[PDB]
Amino acid sequence: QTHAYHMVNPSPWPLTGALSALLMTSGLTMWFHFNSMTLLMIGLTTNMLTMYQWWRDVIRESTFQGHHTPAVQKGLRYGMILFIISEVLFFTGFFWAFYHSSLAPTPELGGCWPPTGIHPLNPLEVPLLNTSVLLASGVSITWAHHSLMEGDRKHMLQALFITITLGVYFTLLQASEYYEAPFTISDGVYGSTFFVATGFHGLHVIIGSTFLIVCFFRQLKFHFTSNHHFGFEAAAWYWHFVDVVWLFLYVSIYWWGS
Amino acid sequence: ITAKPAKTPTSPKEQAIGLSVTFLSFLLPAGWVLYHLDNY
Amino acid sequence: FENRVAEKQKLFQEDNGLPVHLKGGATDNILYRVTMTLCLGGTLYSLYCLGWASFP
Amino acid sequence: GARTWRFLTFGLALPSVALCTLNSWLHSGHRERPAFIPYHHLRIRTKPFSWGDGNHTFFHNPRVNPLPTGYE
Amino acid sequence: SVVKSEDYALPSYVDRRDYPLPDVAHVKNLSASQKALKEKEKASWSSLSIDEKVELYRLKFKESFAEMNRSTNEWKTVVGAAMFFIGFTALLLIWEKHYVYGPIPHTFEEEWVAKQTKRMLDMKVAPIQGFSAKWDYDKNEWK
Amino acid sequence: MFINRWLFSTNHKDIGTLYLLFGAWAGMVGTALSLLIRAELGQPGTLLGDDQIYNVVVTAHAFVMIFFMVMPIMIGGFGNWLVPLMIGAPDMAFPRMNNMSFWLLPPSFLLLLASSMVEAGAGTGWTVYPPLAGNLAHAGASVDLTIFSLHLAGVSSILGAINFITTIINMKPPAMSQYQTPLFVWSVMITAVLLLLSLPVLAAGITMLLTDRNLNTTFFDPAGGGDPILYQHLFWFFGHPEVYILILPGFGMISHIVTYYSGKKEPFGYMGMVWAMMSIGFLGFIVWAHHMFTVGMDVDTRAYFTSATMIIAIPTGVKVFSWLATLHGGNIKWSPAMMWALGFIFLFTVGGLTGIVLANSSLDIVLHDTYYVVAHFHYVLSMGAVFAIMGGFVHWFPLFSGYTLNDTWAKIHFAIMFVGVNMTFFPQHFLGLSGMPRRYSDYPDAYTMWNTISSMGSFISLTAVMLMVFIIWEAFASKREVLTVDLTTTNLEWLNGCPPPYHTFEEPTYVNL
Amino acid sequence: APDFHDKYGNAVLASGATFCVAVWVYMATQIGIEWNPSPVGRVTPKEWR
Amino acid sequence: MAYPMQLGFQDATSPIMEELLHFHDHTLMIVFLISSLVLYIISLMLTTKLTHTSTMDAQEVETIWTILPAIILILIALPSLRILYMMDEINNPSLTVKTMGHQWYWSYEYTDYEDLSFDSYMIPTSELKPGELRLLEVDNRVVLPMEMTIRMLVSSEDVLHSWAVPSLGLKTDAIPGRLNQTTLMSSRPGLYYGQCSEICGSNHSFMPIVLELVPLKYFEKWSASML
Amino acid sequence: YEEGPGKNIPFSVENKWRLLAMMTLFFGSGFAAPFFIVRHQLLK
Ligand code: HEA
Ligand code: HEA
Ligand SMILES: CCCCC/C=C\C/C=C/C/C=C\C/C=C\CCCC(=O)O[C@H](COC(=O)CCCCCCCCCCCCCCCCC)COP(=O)(O)OCCN
Ligand SMILES: CCCCCC/C=C\CCCCCCCCCC(=O)O[C@H](COC(=O)CCCCCCCCCCCCCCC)COP(=O)(O)OC[C@@H](O)CO
Ligand SMILES: CCCCCCCCCCO[C@@H]1O[C@H](CO)[C@@H](O[C@H]2O[C@H](CO)[C@@H](O)[C@H](O)[C@H]2O)[C@H](O)[C@H]1O
Ligand SMILES: CCCCCCCCCCO[C@@H]1O[C@H](CO)[C@@H](O[C@H]2O[C@H](CO)[C@@H](O)[C@H](O)[C@H]2O)[C@H](O)[C@H]1O
Ligand SMILES: C[C@H](CCC(=O)O)[C@H]1CC[C@H]2[C@@H]3[C@H](O)C[C@@H]4C[C@H](O)CC[C@]4(C)[C@H]3C[C@H](O)[C@]12C
Ligand code: NA
Repeated sequence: QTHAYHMVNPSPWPLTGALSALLMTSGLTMWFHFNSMTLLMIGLTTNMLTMYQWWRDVIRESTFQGHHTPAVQKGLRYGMILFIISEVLFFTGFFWAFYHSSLAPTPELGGCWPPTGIHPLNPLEVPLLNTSVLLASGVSITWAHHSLMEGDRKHMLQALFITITLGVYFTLLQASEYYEAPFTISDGVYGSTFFVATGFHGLHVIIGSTFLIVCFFRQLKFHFTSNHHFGFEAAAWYWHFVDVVWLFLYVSIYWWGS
Repeated sequence: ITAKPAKTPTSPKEQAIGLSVTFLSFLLPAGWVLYHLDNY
Repeated sequence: FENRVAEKQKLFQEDNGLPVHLKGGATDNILYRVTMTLCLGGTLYSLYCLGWASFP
Repeated sequence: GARTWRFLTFGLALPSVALCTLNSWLHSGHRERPAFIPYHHLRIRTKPFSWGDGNHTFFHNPRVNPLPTGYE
Repeated sequence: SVVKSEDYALPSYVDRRDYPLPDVAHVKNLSASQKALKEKEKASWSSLSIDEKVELYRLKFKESFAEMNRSTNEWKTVVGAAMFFIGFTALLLIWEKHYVYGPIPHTFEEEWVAKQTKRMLDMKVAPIQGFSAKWDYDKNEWK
Repeated sequence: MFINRWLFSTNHKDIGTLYLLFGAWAGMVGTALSLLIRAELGQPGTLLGDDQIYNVVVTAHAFVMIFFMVMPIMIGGFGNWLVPLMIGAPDMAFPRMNNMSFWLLPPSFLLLLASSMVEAGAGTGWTVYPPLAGNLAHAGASVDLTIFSLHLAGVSSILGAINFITTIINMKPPAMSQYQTPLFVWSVMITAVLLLLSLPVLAAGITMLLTDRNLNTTFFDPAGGGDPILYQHLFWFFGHPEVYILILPGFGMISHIVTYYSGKKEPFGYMGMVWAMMSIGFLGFIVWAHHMFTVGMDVDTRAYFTSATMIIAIPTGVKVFSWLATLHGGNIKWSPAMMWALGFIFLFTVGGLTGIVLANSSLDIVLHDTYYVVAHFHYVLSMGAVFAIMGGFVHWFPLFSGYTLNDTWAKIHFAIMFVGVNMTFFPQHFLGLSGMPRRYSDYPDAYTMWNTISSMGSFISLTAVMLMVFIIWEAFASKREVLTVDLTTTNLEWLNGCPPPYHTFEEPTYVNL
Repeated sequence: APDFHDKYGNAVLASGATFCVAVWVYMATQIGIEWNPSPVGRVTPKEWR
Repeated sequence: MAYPMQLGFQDATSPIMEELLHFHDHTLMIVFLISSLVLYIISLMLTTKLTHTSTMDAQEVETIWTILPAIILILIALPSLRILYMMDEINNPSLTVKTMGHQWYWSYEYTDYEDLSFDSYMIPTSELKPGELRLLEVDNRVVLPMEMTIRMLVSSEDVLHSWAVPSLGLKTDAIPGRLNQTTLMSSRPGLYYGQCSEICGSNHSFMPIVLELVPLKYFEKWSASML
Repeated sequence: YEEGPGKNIPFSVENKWRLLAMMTLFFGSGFAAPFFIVRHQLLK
């Protein structure tokens, strides 16, 4: 070849991924309707195996084999940006549901928001702490990025460790707030909007935290150069996305919706 | 477009067989179901 | 820790015709066999479940 | 530079988290739960949940989450 | 002039009325007599016979404009075959009527339709244009 | 070697071939469902004696035609085969993720056929509106299996959209601007942007329906303060973009076919064609509530959605007139693909014009949920998408296969299909104007004549489908190998021969500034 | 040299047209299809009450 | 109701339906002309051996084929919106009637004065009286006063339905938890038929609507006799 | 991998009669499926 693009070795992971999607969806069906978790647990397992092997192979292709030319890295930049846009439009649907319900509360609710019998969380207590935590993690990840660009291994690791610790603190605080909440997902459209929107956000925080932990171990193993570290860039972009979604949830559901 | 003559020419008789088999593959199973609807 | 990236570069560039998903050695083959066995076995089980669920 | 972002991390961001941790800490402790009222727009049960006895939410807290029939 | 699959990247011959002078000659290889004819072509064309002039044309080109532009009888095959397969479709519809469809409802019986028609006229269904408009209430018949 | 090649592919051509095979199989399923619909309606009374089953057949017909026939063929099949070739790229940006977009579709289809086999099926309409689609009126697994089918199809198309946008932006020759890419490539990029933005909103909405059915949420349940109308907004915010997604790659193929068989080097008004597709894509996001003119929305909202909808006719008209201006002065080759394209221009125009009638909310009150809507979308969507697919298939079959079709058989096929679809759908306009509802298993006796004719038309199109399978068999049976293709100087996809080698553009094109 | 269309086109057009008309006329008129045309100018209304 | 071999709309029973017929006539003339012009231009482009295959300048002609369509859309939109705003305009109803959709029948409530309500089911085909219409008759018709402005309020007690009467220009979705308003005014006595117009499950085809329009005095006595 | 006409496909075109059988089964199974699903639902 005399172009700069990557001809990928034939791979089984697309098929194992597609089959893991069949097993997770048929498994959710089997759990919701036939009182059984077996297919779902097989699907989750094959999904995790597929993700591990596929992204392992991308590291092999890039760090170990050198296939990530500038042209290839440019494509991955576009891919990650487009993926994030699709996730923004997914959350947009949940915000639309929330505004639809809260701006025109029906008679079943008492014709008010919050509904009769709903006691919202105080947005100045744990929700404000969660806001400080994710904003702080946006600062620490920026420190990590500049440390890596400046060639500073120790400070990159310290900054990224702080960022991960804050993501874990957010997750533990949210878990505690779920347990302590006096309302549930079954508490009408208030509970529905609150838990589905914050729940998908929580899942994205766990995914982003996992991505940062992958970057932490890759950094420990010297994979990143001061100029070439797209996995870290992508993890940082994703983490900023999770921050921004939180700020919109905080203002919309916790504060304005209280 | 230009093309070579057929490597394995399909005569009029061969075409009638292929067309007949193709039509029967669509018509017989559906026909069996629709004929037996009353029974179902 | 020490930087052992050069040793992994040599391993994954070896001229042995292996595709990248197997080029780490025998552990890759085992993890592949486990993954594909669970996927194909799970898929056959999902078809059995459809057969069961298709009748009252 | 890295030096400036570390300065912001330790000098503004983590102090903010410590202050909000203090604020949350001070306002912790259980509030008195409200009288149970079996409102029809709450404690929705259109299908049993796929775990437990079908009537408990996933992160059910007996202290603050009444069932459709009231507190446990 | 045998054209080969392995030739796809080379300049090729076409007969197209919008591309009258193609990129290559129809005939690239010349016999002894064809070589002599190409040497004769370097002298006065008045000295070429009609046969030599045609042979020069057929070395350069495959089909003439008249040949490449000719009309065909293909339309007869296409229209006839289409009408055959549309006729075959009516066999399928006969089969469906005989073996799949049972009786239609009793509301299509002649006497039902005669009574229903009167009732539609009594309720003045579409009295401006569509239906009762076409009945003469004075003469008790269709206009 | 077979498993490595066909199950583990990282090759844009072989993946495109998998999509074309999948879409052709899906089209046979969707056609059988359509014939069951028309058999139920072909005489007054009941055929199946089970209107739940009728409703399941109608629902499945739409999902199969849209998600398993048109999108896989246009985007997965033509897009994968042609886009890299038309920009001189060596493959897609993400050649391994591309294979997962493909392999998600067999499981998606399996979930849909599971939905029809368990309980009493999902007899919801392809809209899946609650509360009919909820856990009371559709208790049991069928609707959940339908939702999960849509989740997997959605992931397939979102990842494919990321692939196409990245490929088209990043993998052109460095000298080639976006304004030197062919119109088919534009049509795929714009379709991909619509997919990227619309499918996540569908995903959110059907996920809400899933939680309403299984986790005691009440997004759409007024008992909890929810609203069935919210589902309709989320669905149609996706669903109007989706109808443009279904036609845009067809517009791209029509531009190429009309150019080619007119003997032209280029389509008329290239930048107007780009402008028109981007304008249709944009306007396609601001019109959705024309699917909701009878739900009780405010008069000023109706006036806005009427007006915004009608604007789409302006860019669309530029494309129709530009196709006519491409024919103008052509050395017309009356190939079967040209006939498909000419049929497309006319039938698409008729359906687009009945769309403009429907855009008028006052008239839509009387036409909504009638056969007039069914007639509109079987013209623009059903015939427009199918005619563009058949045109593209007969035009590019010799590129993909290396073999030629019998042109006389292909012209016979076209002629039968043209008669069948017009006999089937033209009378549905009369049924709609005269008030016959859609999604009915039987009709008042007055509607018998047009239903009878419609159902007879359906059988003529069946004869065309059976002949198409024979015509493909006869091409592979006879093995007439391609020699020369005209106009390669303005059709790069042909310049590597028929079929092109597994790896093309290993050495990229040379394009200077 | 005469092709398929020169040899058979006349016969294909004549036979296809004849067959198509004959079978559609038989299907439309001889097998009990109820077309339910307009009663206007056709049906004598009859007392129903 | 529709009649056999019908091509167009049912004859107008209400002034708004009259308006919709004249608007449809105007719009259909435009659809015919544009369809016909495209087919004619196709045929014109395809019927000459004369050729011009060099690059053609687009900008002058693109002005015509944007401006002329814009003018045509304005000529459709103006009368379209005039009718939209006429239907919406304040008419002062004399009577309010509610209809509730159910799987699979309509209920009606006339509660301005007394508690009048009843259920309205399709007449089974096997029970039709001679001359009656298959799939269209009901046991209990919606009796209403003719030549009077009536407010219809539409809702549902289960899934979505849609309350339609084509000859009066009416179609209003029936949504649980929502009370949708429309206005009805018949210029004539008689029987006016419609059919459920949102898929509501297995008997969607079999829950019709029959309005019976009579003088006020007959409506008042019918109302009293239905308590 | 094999290149060229009849080799860039996951099915064999070596024998036109085996191909007819394969295409019959392929397209026929898709067209038949909805009839057999209707039969299945009727028989419950
Ligand atoms: C290929 C798919 C496709 C395409 C491209 C379109 C294109 C259009 N559609 Fe259609 N539509 C559907 C598929 C499609 N639609 C489907 C599937 C449904 C039903 C969904 C369901 O309910 O299941 C539907 C339903 C639908 C409705 C809802 C009706 C109802 O349910 O009551 C409306 C309302 O306005 C609408 C309008 C339009 C308009 C104005 C266009 C415009 O984009 C058309 C523009 C084109 C032209 C106008 C023709 C060419 C132009 C000229 C020659 C220029 C000159 C013209 C003028 C000046 C007018 N369509
Ligand atoms: C792309 C979309 C598409 C296509 C192609 C079709 C094709 C057909 N459809 Fe329709 N249909 C819909 C989308 C489509 N449909 C939708 C969205 C609905 C609404 C569902 C609902 O209400 O919820 C619907 C509803 C619908 C109804 C209304 C049902 C009701 O309201 O109760 C009817 C009635 O006659 C009908 C008939 C047909 C017929 C006879 C065909 C065809 O038989 C016409 C002929 C076309 C073909 C036979 C296709 C051929 C193509 C292939 C075989 C692919 C070949 C592949 C390659 C060459 C690679 N369909
Ligand atoms: C620390 C927070 C992080 C979240 C992790 C916790 C839970 C599992 C995963 C969460 C994923 C996110 C959202 C899924 C929907 C619902 C969960 C919402 C968050 C949550 O956890 O909600 C809980 C309910 O969980 C329930 O029902 C449990 C439901 C469990 C099964 C979920 C069903 C999966 C849904 C399918 C997903 C579809 C994805 C589509 C992708 C798009 C493709 C195009 C709240 O508990 P509660 O007792 O009601 O109230 C508290 C009272 N003290
Ligand atoms: C408990 C929850 C369970 C749910 C399952 C999901 C859970 C966790 C998933 C976490 C994501 C981890 C992703 C790890 C990616 C590792 C590979 C990587 O980062 O690869 C990099 C390329 O990036 C690339 O492919 C970029 C790859 C981007 C991928 C990430 C996108 C997020 C994934 C979301 C998954 C589903 C979410 C949907 C939710 C509805 C490699 O290039 P460099 O870094 O430049 O290195 C090269 C240099 O060494 C040369 O000098
Ligand atoms: C929408 C797609 C369908 C279009 C219509 C299909 C056209 C008909 C194809 C023929 O189908 C066959 O018809 C036979 C009858 O003619 C059936 O035999 C049935 O009837 C015979 C005669 O009574 C018996 O001898 C057989 O046992 C019995 O199965 C047979 O089963 C069925 O396969
Ligand atoms: C790599 C190969 C892939 C692995 C394939 C795994 C196949 C084996 C699955 C075991 O099957 C299980 O059998 C149980 C019955 O014995 C079911 O119990 C469930 O159904 C019971 C019915 O008795 C109930 O008690 C409960 O709901 C529950 O225990 C359960 O659903 C089901 O999954
Ligand atoms: C000693 C070691 C050196 C790393 C190296 O050069 O290989 C240091 C450098 C950065 C350190 C990490 C970071 O300083 C941040 C964390 C600090 C905690 O106190 C221990 C874990 C923690 C995650 C550290 C683990 C370990 O001690 C690291 C990795
Ligand atoms: Na019927």
